[PDB]
Amino acid sequence: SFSGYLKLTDNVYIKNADIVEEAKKVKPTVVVNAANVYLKHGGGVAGALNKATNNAMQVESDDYIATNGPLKVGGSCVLSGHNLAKHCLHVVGPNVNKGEDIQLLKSAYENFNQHEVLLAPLLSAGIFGADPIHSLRVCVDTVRTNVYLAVFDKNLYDKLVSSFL
Ligand SMILES: COc1ccc2sc(N)nc2c1
Repeated sequence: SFSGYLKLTDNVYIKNADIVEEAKKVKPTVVVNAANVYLKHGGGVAGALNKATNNAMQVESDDYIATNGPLKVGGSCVLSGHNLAKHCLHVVGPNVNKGEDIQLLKSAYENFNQHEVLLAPLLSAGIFGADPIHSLRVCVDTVRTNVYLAVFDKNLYDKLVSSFL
């Protein structure tokens, strides 16, 4: 199963890891993508997960958007996990660099509660512009299922662990 994680709470675990390398190693039931409403996996976690699937995630996502239209900010959809996981849960956290309501981060994390165990990044962190310390706090206060958080940046990982209440 998941190895090398630091236990933060009863159900939240954290590791300094590349979520792509982590997914290829574990091949979890669910890997969470830090998606946008259009499922355009250009950069950040989305660009990295999509590149690991040789663009199969983007091809599948474009067909999903053509049929269903865009997701809502705070919403999600379950698609294939390709070579990384059984499924990919594409979750849209608010992008504060696009003026989206940070209050939607709790709604975004509520999507994780539909899955018993997930490999995930911190929602709205990185290129989404939110404070990762706040994202971790919303994660532990919202997610009740088993969430294994992969934090790419060692210095951010240390700051998250050392400041965790
Ligand atoms: C390989 O690129 C990336 C980019 C962002 C993230 S967040 C995370 N935990 N792992 C990654 C890996």
